Amino acid sequence: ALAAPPGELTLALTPDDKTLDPASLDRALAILAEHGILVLTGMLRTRLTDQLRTAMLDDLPEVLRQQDVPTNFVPGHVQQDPPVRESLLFPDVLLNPVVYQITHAVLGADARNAVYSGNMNLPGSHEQPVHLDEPHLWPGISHPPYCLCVDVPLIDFTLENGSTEYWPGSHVLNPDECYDERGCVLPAELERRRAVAPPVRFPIPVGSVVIRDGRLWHRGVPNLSAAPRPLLAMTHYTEWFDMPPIQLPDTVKSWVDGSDRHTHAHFVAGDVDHLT
Ligand SMILES: O=C(O)CCC(=O)C(=O)O
Ligand code: NI
Repeated sequence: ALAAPPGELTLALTPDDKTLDPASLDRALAILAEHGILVLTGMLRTRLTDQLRTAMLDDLPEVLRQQDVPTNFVPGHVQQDPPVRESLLFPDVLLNPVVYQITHAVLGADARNAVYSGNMNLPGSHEQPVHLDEPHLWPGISHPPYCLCVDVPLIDFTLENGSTEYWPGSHVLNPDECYDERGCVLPAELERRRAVAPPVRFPIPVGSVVIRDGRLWHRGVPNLSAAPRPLLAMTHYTEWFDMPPIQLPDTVKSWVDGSDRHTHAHFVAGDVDHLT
């Protein structure tokens, strides 16, 4: 069992950091290319993560009383969008300068955030199948990344409370017939890969940001704690990948639209209802 994020996957920052120096950026990109997952510690202030955590835990009962509770593959892995109220939309979360420095370098200047969602891992949750969140664009072809998932733990993630299992280096694998229509990896392909490069699982302190290739094999695992484990999820895509826009209140248009940190957004005159 690991006690901390492995050194080879990790870059240590403070929330004051606005940009990586050239050497740090080179290393961030080398890690994303080789391993397909990068852990940035010390990115977000406690004041932001506290507010987002409280809001998602406060919203969980409304999510659980819906007619169809939207669940990811297996019981206890709940899809939950964080609020898009103006008071809970933070530039350092939506438009993080370090995150976009990395995504611009990997995916290009016109890369755009097209997801503002989240994952509530409930006490007694089941084991998700190993999957990729975004597919390879053609079967049996090696191609560069077109998307980067940006994961924001809203509490300390532990081995106990369902820190995500990640398969380092799996993002470049695209063998024939190995992914089903749900993006699940065939068990035979998992066992082949496990012999060459086994999965890792590690604690991630709140205030960290995980950047990973959208094609990285991973799985939610059981939350064996007494408390729901909230994750806030964003995904940066090349400009040419079709995605529906994020609905945002036109009250944040002033700072979201016209940034060189692009968001695929539709600005709405009223309130936006994130749960329905
Ligand atoms: O919340 C997690 O740790 C994993 C969830 C997941 O990977 C998914 O639902 O696609
Ligand atoms: Ni997933």
